[PDB]
Amino acid sequence: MIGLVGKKVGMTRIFTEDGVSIPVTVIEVEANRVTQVKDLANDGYRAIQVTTGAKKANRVTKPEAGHFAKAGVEAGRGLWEFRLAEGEEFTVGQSISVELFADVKKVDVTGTSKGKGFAGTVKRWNFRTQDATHGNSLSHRVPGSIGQNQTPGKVFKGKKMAGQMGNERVTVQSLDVVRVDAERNLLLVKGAVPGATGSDLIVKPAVKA
Amino acid sequence: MKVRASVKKLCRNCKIVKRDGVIRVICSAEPKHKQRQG
Amino acid sequence: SRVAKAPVVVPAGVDVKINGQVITIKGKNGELTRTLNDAVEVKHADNTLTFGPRDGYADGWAQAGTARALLNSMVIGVTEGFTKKLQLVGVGYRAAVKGNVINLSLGFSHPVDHQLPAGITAECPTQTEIVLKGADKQVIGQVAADLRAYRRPEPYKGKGVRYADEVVRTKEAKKK
Amino acid sequence: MKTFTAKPETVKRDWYVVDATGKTLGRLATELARRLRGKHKAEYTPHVDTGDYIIVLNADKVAVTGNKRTDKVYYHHTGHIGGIKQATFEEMIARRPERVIEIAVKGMLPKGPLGRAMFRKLKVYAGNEHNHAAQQPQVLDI
RNA sequence: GUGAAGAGGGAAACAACCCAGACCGCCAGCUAAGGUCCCAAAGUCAUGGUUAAGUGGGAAACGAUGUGGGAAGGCCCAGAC
RNA sequence: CGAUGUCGGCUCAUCACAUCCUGGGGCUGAAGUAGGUCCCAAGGGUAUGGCUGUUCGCCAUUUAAAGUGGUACGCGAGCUG
RNA sequence: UGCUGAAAGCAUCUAAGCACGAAACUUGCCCCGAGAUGAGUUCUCCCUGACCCUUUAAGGGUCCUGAAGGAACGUUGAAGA
Repeated sequence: MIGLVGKKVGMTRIFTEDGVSIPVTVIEVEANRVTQVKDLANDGYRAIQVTTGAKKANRVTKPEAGHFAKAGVEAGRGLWEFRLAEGEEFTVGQSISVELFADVKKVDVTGTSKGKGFAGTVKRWNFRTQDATHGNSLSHRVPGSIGQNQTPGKVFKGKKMAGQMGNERVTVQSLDVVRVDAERNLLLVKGAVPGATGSDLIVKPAVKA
Repeated sequence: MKVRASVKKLCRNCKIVKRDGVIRVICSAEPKHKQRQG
Repeated sequence: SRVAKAPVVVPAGVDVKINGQVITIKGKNGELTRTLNDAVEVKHADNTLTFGPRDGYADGWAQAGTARALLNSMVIGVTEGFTKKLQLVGVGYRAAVKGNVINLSLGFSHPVDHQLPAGITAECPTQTEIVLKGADKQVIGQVAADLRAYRRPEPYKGKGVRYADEVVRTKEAKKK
Repeated sequence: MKTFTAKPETVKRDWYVVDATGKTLGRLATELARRLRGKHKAEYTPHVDTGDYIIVLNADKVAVTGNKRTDKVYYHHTGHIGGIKQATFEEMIARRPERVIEIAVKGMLPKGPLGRAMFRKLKVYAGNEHNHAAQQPQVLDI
């Protein structure tokens, strides 16, 4: 089905009754409220665009405010879009709550991971370090060789070298949802999800079987 | 079966058939006589 | 050639419709319809069915022969029908029919359920016989080949789903 | 005097619609390449795009002879190393048949900036209708 | 014989292979090798065959009811295969 | 030859398939288990140590397996020496 | 591996037709992605003045206006050379 947009609140644990600690991530999922519905007859695909949270009145621009004003909804902190599953139906301005996950049993959580900046190939690609002694001259963490010789005389595409690690979309699949709390607007999933605390998540039901 | 480049009738029940541009020897008596690729 | 030259004698009460290349034959057993090759010209001529090579095509004789035999089978498939008979050799091999699903117990860790297609009706007079009947010949040949294909006749003992007419040749172990 | 040269500001060029049902791929392709160069016009000039706009339609219904329906293989390499990627003719007709006619014509047209400009005039569709009713394409029976 | 010391056209590209030997000029004609569906000048020419393998567009001993042609021969409507 | 650094180790690969494992299958002198042999298959995977400068090899103990080759016997403006 | 089936009155998985069939192939899963110059789609927001000149054109210039928004600046960040 569709998913909901959360916010990574942090991690805790949930002691079970038989004494098994479960590492959970707390995801506050407020009222995701639908701002646009997309049909084949106008867009070629069925999908809903939701917003969540709240934004300052002076910080939302006039394009954006006109969009949310047409939808008849309070401006949120962003717009996201979920593809619909052929028998689902939503209306504009409809609110969607964490209660949707009261049946789902296992979810997939998509966020932007923590940006580690320009990372070298030992951090980035798990290259193995060369000797730390035994003669080695200024080449301890360096990548080694990068290709062959006259044949090809080029470095191939997607050679693993150093550069920006982190700060990109990653999806963690098949996380066990531990609690759905409709009162406090919370979703407790088992495990770590991507992102620092306060980062926006996207929690969908698991597509894997 | 036997992929050879000379396929032959080893028995009197063996039978040469061309399937999909491939010469084959189909036997009914002995399945060891089944051959391909002549 | 020698097959295409002999005419198909169509018996009474059998409906033959020649819509160009499409041939519909409907008798007492069911409507059954083919579409011949373009190299076959078929002519009724009020009594029988006659098959000839359409002029301008190289292998048309060969094609004509096939059309012949196919329609011959179709005539039997609207008059008497075709019947394959399979038997299950092995300790604890079971066959049953629920609706048109053949349940089979063939020494597996999971039940076998073969869905028969539309035109075919199987029976089981015994636990170790499947007598299946139908109108189209390749379809019951197909289905009998599938049921055989679940557990093929093992060579040393004979255990498997065999045809009732087919002989299964056996052999002994290596030594002793 | 000097030999006439067509001037690309003043080239008049027409719109043609061609139904590609049951045509042979290379033989249609060669006729389209001739019409898109402008080789059929007496004002042909090798550095001026003088050709016509052709709307090919029913591109998924194009025919090939022999076993080329299954044996004709379209290779391309992706730039990444082991990136040799093949696709037979029927796989291409299933995925995008426009690519079949467009690959053929593109390989028959001169390579270079001009022949890219010549290929921009070919408009291929997999169906029977086109958006270009405003340009009034007359039916080129070829 | 050519290259060396020889350009030009052809063989994709290719000293030495095929055609041919450049005094200069010309937005003139005819040709050689090689070619005429499109890139790319010129036959998607005419008549009669052959192959379906993309053979054409690598590769042998050897294998094979692929297929077109030719000359014979055994049996055969006292009925052959 | 007005310089194209040449074994081995390390780091980092990459392609071929004449396949070591895993996957499909035919024959078996294939009862089962385990095999032998041949066809298909390149997705991914495909040891740690003693000795030796060694590649190799022998040995020890693993492993589903410890593939065979090409890549300047890949890789010294990347390291060692 | 077959089913039906002739050429070859039999046989035959193939020539017409039909069904299975593997980690390879195309998808399914994850990420990038309209410079996809073939530059796409959808929603929303903003701008509704006069007047001269000429070799009268998607031409040049003067005055009045300066929107949506962006950029700069600052406080900065689990973003960052």
